[PDB]
Amino acid sequence: GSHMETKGVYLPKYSAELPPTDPSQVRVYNLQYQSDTQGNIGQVRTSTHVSNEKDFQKLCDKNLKEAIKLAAQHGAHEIKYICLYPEGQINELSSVQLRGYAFRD
Ligand SMILES: [Cl-]
Repeated sequence: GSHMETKGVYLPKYSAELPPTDPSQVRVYNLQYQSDTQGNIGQVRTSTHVSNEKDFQKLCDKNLKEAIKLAAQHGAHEIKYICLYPEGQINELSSVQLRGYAFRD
């Protein structure tokens, strides 16, 4: 599929800034349950337009790599994430999204 821009935002629970962490050492887990969010310091949300991509695992991975980088920039030691898709018809103007919760040890 063609390259498309992956946008990301970090949504902190609190105003204090934490020292950045090394993104390669962020621990990454699947977000499986509501209770998994307990204790998080904030959320990371990323998204990429679908365009002509047919491999949606690649779009989820693209979202995840940006989410890891962004969460690490804001001090995360761990993220728990899920990739999300439109409930309606997917087309080239659709977006694949990721919701991640960031944690500090
Ligand atoms: Cl990991």
